[PDB]
Amino acid sequence: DVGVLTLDAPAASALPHRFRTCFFPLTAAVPSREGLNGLRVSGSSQFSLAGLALMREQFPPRAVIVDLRRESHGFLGGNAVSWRLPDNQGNPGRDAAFVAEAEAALLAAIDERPDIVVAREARRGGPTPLTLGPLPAVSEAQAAASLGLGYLRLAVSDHTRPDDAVVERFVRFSRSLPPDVWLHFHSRGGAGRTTTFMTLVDMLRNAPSVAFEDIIARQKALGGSDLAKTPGRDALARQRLEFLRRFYEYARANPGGAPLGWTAWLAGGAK
Amino acid sequence: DVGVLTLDAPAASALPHRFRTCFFPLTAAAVPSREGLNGLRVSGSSQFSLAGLALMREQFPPRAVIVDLRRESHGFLGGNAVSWRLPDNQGNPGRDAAFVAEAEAALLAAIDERPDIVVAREARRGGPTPLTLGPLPAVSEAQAAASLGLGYLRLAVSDHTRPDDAVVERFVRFSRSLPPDVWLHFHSRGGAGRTTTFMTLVDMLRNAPSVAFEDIIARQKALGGSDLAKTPGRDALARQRLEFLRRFYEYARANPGGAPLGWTAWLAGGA
Amino acid sequence: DVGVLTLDAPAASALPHRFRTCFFPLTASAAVPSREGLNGLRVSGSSQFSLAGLALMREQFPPRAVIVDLRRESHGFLGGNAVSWRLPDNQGNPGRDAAFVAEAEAALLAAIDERPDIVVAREARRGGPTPLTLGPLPAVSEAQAAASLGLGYLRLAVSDHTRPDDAVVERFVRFSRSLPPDVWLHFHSRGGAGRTTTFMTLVDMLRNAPSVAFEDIIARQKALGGSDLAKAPGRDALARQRLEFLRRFYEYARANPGGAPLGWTAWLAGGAK
Amino acid sequence: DVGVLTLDAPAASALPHRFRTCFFPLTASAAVPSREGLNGLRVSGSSQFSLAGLALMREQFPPRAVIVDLRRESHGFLGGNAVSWRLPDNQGNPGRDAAFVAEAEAALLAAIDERPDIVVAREARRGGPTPLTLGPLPAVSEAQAAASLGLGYLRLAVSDHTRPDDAVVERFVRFSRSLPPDVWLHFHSRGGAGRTTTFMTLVDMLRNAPSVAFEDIIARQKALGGSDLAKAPGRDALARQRLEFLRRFYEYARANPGGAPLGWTAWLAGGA
Ligand SMILES: O=P(O)(O)O[C@H]1[C@H](OP(=O)(O)O)[C@@H](OP(=O)(O)O)[C@H](OP(=O)(O)O)[C@@H](OP(=O)(O)O)[C@H]1OP(=O)(O)O
Ligand SMILES: O=P(O)(O)O[C@H]1[C@H](OP(=O)(O)O)[C@@H](OP(=O)(O)O)[C@H](OP(=O)(O)O)[C@@H](OP(=O)(O)O)[C@H]1OP(=O)(O)O
Ligand SMILES: O=P(O)(O)O[C@H]1[C@H](OP(=O)(O)O)[C@@H](OP(=O)(O)O)[C@H](OP(=O)(O)O)[C@@H](OP(=O)(O)O)[C@H]1OP(=O)(O)O
Ligand SMILES: O=P(O)(O)O[C@H]1[C@H](OP(=O)(O)O)[C@@H](OP(=O)(O)O)[C@H](OP(=O)(O)O)[C@@H](OP(=O)(O)O)[C@H]1OP(=O)(O)O
Repeated sequence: DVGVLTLDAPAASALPHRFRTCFFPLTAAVPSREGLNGLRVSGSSQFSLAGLALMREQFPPRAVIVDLRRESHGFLGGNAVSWRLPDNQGNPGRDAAFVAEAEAALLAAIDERPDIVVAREARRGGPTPLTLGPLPAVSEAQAAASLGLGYLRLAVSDHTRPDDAVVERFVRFSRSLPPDVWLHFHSRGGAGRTTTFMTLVDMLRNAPSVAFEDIIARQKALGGSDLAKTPGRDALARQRLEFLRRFYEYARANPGGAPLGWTAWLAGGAK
Repeated sequence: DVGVLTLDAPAASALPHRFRTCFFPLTAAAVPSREGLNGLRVSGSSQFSLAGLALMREQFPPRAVIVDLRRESHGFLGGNAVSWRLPDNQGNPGRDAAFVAEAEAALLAAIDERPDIVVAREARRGGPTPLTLGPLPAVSEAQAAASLGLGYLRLAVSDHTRPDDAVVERFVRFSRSLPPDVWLHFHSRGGAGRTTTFMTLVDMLRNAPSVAFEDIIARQKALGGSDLAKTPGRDALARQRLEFLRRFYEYARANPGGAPLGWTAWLAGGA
Repeated sequence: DVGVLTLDAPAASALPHRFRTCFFPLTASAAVPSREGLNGLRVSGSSQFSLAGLALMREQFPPRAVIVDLRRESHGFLGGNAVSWRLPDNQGNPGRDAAFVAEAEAALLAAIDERPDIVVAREARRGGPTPLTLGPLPAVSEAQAAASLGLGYLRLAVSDHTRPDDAVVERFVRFSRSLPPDVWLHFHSRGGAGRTTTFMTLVDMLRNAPSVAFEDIIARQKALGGSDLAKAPGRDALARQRLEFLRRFYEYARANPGGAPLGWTAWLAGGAK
Repeated sequence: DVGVLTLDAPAASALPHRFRTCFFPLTASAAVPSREGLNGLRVSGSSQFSLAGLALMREQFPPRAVIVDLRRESHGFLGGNAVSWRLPDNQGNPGRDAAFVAEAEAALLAAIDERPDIVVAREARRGGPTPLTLGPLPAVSEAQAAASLGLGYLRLAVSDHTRPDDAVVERFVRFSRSLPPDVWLHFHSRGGAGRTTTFMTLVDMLRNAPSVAFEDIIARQKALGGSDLAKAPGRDALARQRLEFLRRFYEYARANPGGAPLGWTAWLAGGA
């Protein structure tokens, strides 16, 4: 069971939903803004190919698309499509290396073939399905490269916090970035997963100087979701908020991911 | 048998060997035609260290892409570029980039942050005594490129060998999808056969209708590449490669820039 | 009379007031105007920035970005502080083009470069009314400030509270036509309102006038964070002259998409169609 | 006397003569000079370019690149053609700074903008001796040409065949110190030889003087494609004056790496 091939964003869509950068205005009470503008971070929902090209017009030099979707996905023509299991829990427990190979085979099987049936939710032009093809099927990694943009894949399950291995890899990644690299995160809807990692970036820089509640509140006011909003989905949201509180303390004791990493800090009892 | 872990370039290495751009001077033989060469938006080199990549980035234009042509599994252990070398460097034989990416990911994971990792060294790279390294971070080149805000494309080409038809097909489609501002930097292990082959393909896709086959081959050598016209096992592969380049030249003359027909579609029209 | 040396933005200021890009959200006043063609304009605007503010904006500027300075008045930077020479109604270098202004302000900046006891006036809104005494500090033009960051720079002398002269409109239309598809324009004036919003509107019209109503372009440039160009008799006369100009330029842009085939002066010479 | 309007580069010209970056190979004359610190200078140079030539060079320019125009003589573009106003020995705007030059050349360009029958002289090396008759064509400064491509622009008025004035050196050192680590400088003059190589050398010294010998820096800037700053009594005196200045700047850069803690003129005050 590889899931139902489903539409994420039609080829005709432009700027993806929930697009925002750390320079956007805050929509309210209003939390502290200290250290927000300088984070070199933005986020959005899943984009079409045209939407990516549009965003690139305002991307700075040396920008990176950080794909947070553990589920297999890609592009059929300009259409962003994905393979949806129940609760969108594709490739459960799999890392980005496994996911990349699995979704590559799925995309290869629909490349330049007619009569590809793509399901559509009501919010995305449904409920009637969309029949497409023959069209080129490509991964988002290649889509990003075709525009001269960096690409990093981190497998995060929908509605779920990132695994400890994903957090460790991202913190190490963040430390390695030259000062001029810009990160654009995205998930499917640009809400939970996207807002979580924009928050991690915010904490890695500002946790020593900005309150936990202000970071969570301002990432919402920027256009993200409310990570402080917390049975199945509620429990995952509670688990996520607990992780964010624990990561906040980590970032306070290890500004910018140093001197200790995430897993090393946990192994030492979070001293 | 996954091969011997071998050094490609030590962390201390700077600009990789055989680095050149389409703007470099031509070193003569008679000097070939230069029509259409400067405007190709292409460069090439041998395998680089992390420091070497960062140095090259200082002179990369906006929206630059690292095109990794190595079918063999490789990556970075610290700043050191390392690879798993089978006999004749024929790792992952017959495998595509999706298979290679996952296979090398596991290999890199097995040496990540571990002490006493023995890295073989050829005489030309400081050998025959090996290097004992660790604990050091092991990362794929995909992540190394992303950490600098650079694009990354992986195409699995066997050392000493032409690219498979499927690889050619994928690259021509990739080439057609590039906006006019995207820059491609190819590299292999030595920056000779495979690197020069693909710089030649880019040259032909733009200039085959107006520049002679022999001038393209000769000027890619004069830029700092290898001589693809120089052609028992290796000699047969070199002949196969040269014959392929002659066919692609014919394709590119009849289909400027890879249109209207693709590579495999064009092949179907043969006698 | 060269005017009073006045503070535009203190060195400690970060993101300049009224900063917005064509990707920013629209705040309605009235229904939200049409968004067709807005995101793709490759344009942003702001008020006068400090040096630190320019470096901050650069973090989000795309490659090949241009700082378009619309200030006819002489101005520059003393250290990180943005300063200018303000005549009554801020009408410095009246009727002068960018070439004249550049040389004039260059000498003014030279006279305060690395010298102590430079008295800079401050309006209440910019930390006043008490003055600011600075120095010794480096005095540089904005042209050099932009170059020091690898940013393009274009100077167009537009008077405060006033439309751009025909010669300025012609020069900008030609400039616009010459831009490769990847060049980004960031306009700024002193307050990032009238003059900045006028030129963001010109950019908007040059692309969208054939497909978007005049009122929608004016309203959405306001909703982006600019001023209301459709909103003190002498001041009102200039605003009326400006709106009349924008209506005439709209017709120009409808007949000559993107500034072609005819330029602004040629279109006017032909009797507007 | 504002000089003869002369062609620098025709519109059809592509990559300018003597184009090179600090990543280019070194051509030996003598042993190959030291390469330490050369690749990381973020610097390039060339002769005067046409508009098409600038667009071509931009294809390989990194982000945040700056065109540094070292020409004290008035010049600009008539269409795609690079043109200039040449006085005897190309000594236009003698003793004038960039602020004066920019306004003077702006008026000269305005006087030929969109006018027919503009006569542009041509030297033998540039298709002469017969002149070009052009127009109507748009006349723009190089400042605007760079801006139209999203490239930075800095003007430093240096006389042909001559070292930079102390005030120009002071301004450039201050400019260099103010650059973020990602800014790239592309110098150019008319021929990309004396003046261009001089400032590529100044950049080299500001970074590497403490660790690289004076003779290696001079020799490698030539081997990169520049001219020989160590190589007509009047011209010889200027070249000797220029080499002496380069020796003093080398000592300044050794004692003040990167232009700090002392500036150029402040350092000169400490002499005997
Ligand atoms: O893509 P959308 O139609 O906008 O749906 C989103 C998306 O969920 P899906 O992937 O199932 O579509 C969000 O998740 P991410 O892809 O950004 O990670 C999710 O966020 P949470 O998992 O945190 O709940 C969000 O839910 P919410 O609105 O509660 O933030 C939900 O939107 P809807 O609930 O409106 O469907
Ligand atoms: O990396 P190097 O030590 O510089 O060796 C290179 C490299 O071969 P290896 O990968 O085995 O090292 C070249 O291949 P690419 O990685 O660039 O594809 C190969 O080129 P060919 O495939 O055309 O043989 C070239 O050989 P040649 O000199 O014939 O160009 C060979 O150099 P050596 O013969 O000195 O080992
Ligand atoms: O700089 P500010 O303190 O923010 O004041 C601005 C600024 O006026 P000044 O240049 O005199 O400071 C605007 O002008 P620009 O520099 O952007 O061209 C002007 O716009 P107008 O010239 O069109 O009147 C605007 O006025 P408004 O908000 O009506 O657009 C006015 O703001 P205040 O009226 O609040 O002083
Ligand atoms: O443009 P070119 O025809 O190539 O001439 C150049 C140019 O002189 P002109 O400005 O008169 O043309 C050089 O000066 P720059 O513009 O680069 O500053 C000059 O260098 P010097 O000022 O050091 O004399 C150089 O002379 P040389 O090559 O001897 O260094 C000379 O080239 P030619 O000597 O071949 O005429």
